[PDB]
Amino acid sequence: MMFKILRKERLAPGINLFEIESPRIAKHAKPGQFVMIRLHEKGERIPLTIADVDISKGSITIVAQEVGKTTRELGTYEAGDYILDVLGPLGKPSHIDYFGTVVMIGGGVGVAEIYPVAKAMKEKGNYVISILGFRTKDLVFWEDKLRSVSDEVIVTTNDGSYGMKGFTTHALQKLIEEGRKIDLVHAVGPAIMMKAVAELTKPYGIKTVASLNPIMVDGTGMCGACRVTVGGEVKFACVDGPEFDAHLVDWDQLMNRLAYYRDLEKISLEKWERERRMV
Amino acid sequence: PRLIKDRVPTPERSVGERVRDFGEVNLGYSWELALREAERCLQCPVEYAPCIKGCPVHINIPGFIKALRENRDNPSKAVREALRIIWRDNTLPAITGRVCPQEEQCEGACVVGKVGDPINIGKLERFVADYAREHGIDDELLLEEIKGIKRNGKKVAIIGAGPAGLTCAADLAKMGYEVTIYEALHQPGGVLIYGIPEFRLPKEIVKKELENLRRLGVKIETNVLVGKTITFEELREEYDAIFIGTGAGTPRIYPWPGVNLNGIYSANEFLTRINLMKAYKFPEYDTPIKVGKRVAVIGGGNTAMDAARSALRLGAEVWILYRRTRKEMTAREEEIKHAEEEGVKFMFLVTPKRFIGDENGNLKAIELEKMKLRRPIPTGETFIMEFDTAIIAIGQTPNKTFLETVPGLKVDEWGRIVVDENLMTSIPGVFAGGDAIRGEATVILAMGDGRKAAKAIHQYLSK
Ligand SMILES: Cc1cc2nc3c(=O)[nH]c(=O)nc-3n(C[C@H](O)[C@H](O)[C@H](O)COP(=O)(O)OP(=O)(O)OC[C@H]3O[C@@H](n4cnc5c(N)ncnc54)[C@H](O)[C@@H]3O)c2cc1C
Ligand SMILES: Cc1cc2nc3c(=O)[nH]c(=O)nc-3n(C[C@H](O)[C@H](O)[C@H](O)COP(=O)(O)OP(=O)(O)OC[C@H]3O[C@@H](n4cnc5c(N)ncnc54)[C@H](O)[C@@H]3O)c2cc1C
Ligand code: SF4
Ligand code: SF4
Ligand code: FES
Ligand SMILES: [Mg+2]
Repeated sequence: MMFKILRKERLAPGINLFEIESPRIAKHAKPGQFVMIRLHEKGERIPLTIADVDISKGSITIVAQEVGKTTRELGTYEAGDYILDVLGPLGKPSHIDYFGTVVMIGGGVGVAEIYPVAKAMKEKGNYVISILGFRTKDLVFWEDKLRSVSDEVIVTTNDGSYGMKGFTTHALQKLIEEGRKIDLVHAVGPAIMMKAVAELTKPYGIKTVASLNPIMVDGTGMCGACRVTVGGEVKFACVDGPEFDAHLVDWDQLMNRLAYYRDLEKISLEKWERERRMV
Repeated sequence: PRLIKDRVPTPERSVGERVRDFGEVNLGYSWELALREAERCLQCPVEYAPCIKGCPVHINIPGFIKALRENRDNPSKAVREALRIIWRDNTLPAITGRVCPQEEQCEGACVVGKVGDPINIGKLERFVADYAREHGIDDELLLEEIKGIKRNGKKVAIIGAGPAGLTCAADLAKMGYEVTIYEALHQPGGVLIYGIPEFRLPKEIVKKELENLRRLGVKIETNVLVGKTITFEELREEYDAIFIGTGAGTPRIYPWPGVNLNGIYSANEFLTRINLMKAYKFPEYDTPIKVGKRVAVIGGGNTAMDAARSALRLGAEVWILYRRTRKEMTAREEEIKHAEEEGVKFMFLVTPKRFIGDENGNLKAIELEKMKLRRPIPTGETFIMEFDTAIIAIGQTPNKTFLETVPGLKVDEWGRIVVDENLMTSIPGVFAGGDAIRGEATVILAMGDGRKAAKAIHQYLSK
């Protein structure tokens, strides 16, 4: 009928973890895959990554950052509330082989998204360096969790309030300039961050994979809402990805397409806030 | 015989009213009008009536019409007997009477259409089903069927909840099977729910079929993408047979330069946002949709007409840009006329060369190639036409992602599942039908395939 919320955890301001009862998805989910959710009958469908699974509990875990109407409304949900629709696991699993040294880069909520991939890379015998990017100290989360599946962790804050000062890319550029051996870079975060990572590694010829985050509706290949240009060819991220070779992605097109509904997104958020002012 | 050559018209809402909403345009017959139209039928013998041969499932059209005429003074009995006859061959008459391209089927074959207007068979079938639904007469006939069910203890899985899968499931349930339908989207109905808009197929008609399936004891599991959520091998282990009704739900997108500019939608995305997500009610509903002042719809089938008329209801000036001639359009003639009435503009013998953007990556114009007539070929002449939005509606095809994951399943080069004379696939015990075996086709063919596959499954499991 619907999907029970087993547990909710506030990981940082605006970053909410939900453990959801879904034995089918837990049984089949692999690192890198995602779900579409819809909260209620008037809601929209949105994609969220499967950040963890617990087969013994028949559960999956998603971590949703509050960025607009649907994720703000989701952030109010409690354990024992229900998510009306959860479709998964979607997308192609991350490709896990022995590469050598893998640098996993998570920006913001991308830190939750990279955890299952980092864990799978480590289990395959890779040397794993995880770069975690946050805006400021109070947004830092899952440092210990990522350390548990990494050989090295580098935490960055834009303002230097915790860890290394600067962007994810500053930490990565430091590793490159030190001459560290790097066989693969995986980036998950805001499109602006993934573009910046791709542009930094391209001159060095370092293989770089990004998990793309375009607009999605059905998430099953029916519509092309999620389309991207990769190596000059149109691909649908929900079925052909969402991971692609970052050096072949048209980043400016992806960012253009992600901005298209900005005015309507604002109208919807403003309506929700306006209608809950009285108390 | 003497022929009454003019059809009894069905009332329709005014253009000015109906372009302000997504409500049904054609209001259908009343009892008095339906009986008058039925009286025009010449009652050709069933063994040769050309309308019957033109109906893809060969409904006894003169028979159900006669049931109306013989009960002029008892509309409830008339409709009950007519619907009983129709249901011998068709599970979905409220839908097919609305959406069949009858001019290519029953009505195009009707004798009266050679000298005048053919019998309005679709609207009579629709009337029978609608009147029955409004008065509980269909429920009476369904309960009569349910009384006759003898459970047989065997389980069948249906993949996909479009007309093929819904129809197969109902027939299998009537035969005593325990049926589960698995559906990837959050609501069943397939194209009936996300593709065809409410202004010609009201959602209550589809919801009625889901209520019937509930009463028949069919289980429906939404949010199950077979191949991902549950594997095909897991279904084969759990079920005695499987029917694949997964449709042709991938958009055909030609590699035009600029096709990823903002404001360009596939028809599937545009229509799913409108119909399934109710984006025309934004922000009451949360899914947005954006149309500019001028919309181009590329194509000439029902999908194109539905996208164009939806965009017009969102306030745009709308153009159909079609690569062939008017006579070659494949949309239902009735809906092409409705689109003309509602103000859709039409341009023929044109096809896009490229889409042109502005600095922000938004669509600004389309460079069009002129065509001449046998396939159309470009004349070499091109011109640029300004547009804010474009909707691509040049056809759909099956999802090869799903199909390649099904172990042992033979599929042709167009993505159609290969089946034998019993609709059985290359995997024994796995059957398929509808758009999954035909490519894009019709609702009535998907319904017919679901019934044929249910009979084949019964034969296979009974032997
Ligand atoms: C494959 C995939 C996996 C994702 N995983 C996660 C995750 O694990 N955690 C997380 O916090 N976020 C994730 N996202 C992003 C998430 O989908 C969006 O942040 C969310 O849809 C925002 O919706 P909203 O209504 O809260 O805000 P809105 O105002 O609707 O949107 C705000 C921003 O989100 C983007 N967005 C809007 N609508 C959509 C849509 N339908 N699909 C995708 N992006 C959209 C826009 O670019 C916009 O800048 C993922 C996106 C994709 C494509
Ligand atoms: C816009 C549009 C307008 C149309 N108008 C008309 C008309 O006026 N008249 C007419 O006769 N025909 C029309 N058609 C064609 C008609 O709708 C189809 O021929 C008919 O719907 C086919 O039904 P089906 O069940 O075989 O396929 P579908 O209805 O596509 O059934 C597939 C369904 O199963 C589900 N599914 C698919 N794959 C999977 C999977 N791997 N796992 C789980 N679930 C899955 C999907 O949710 C989908 O809804 C139209 C089609 C379109 C797109
Ligand atoms: S089903 Fe389609 S074709 Fe057969 S009768 Fe009803 S309308 Fe005419
Ligand atoms: S053909 Fe036209 S007239 Fe002859 S039976 Fe069928 S409908 Fe009635
Ligand atoms: S979102 Fe519909 S195709 Fe990927
Ligand atoms: Mg939103």
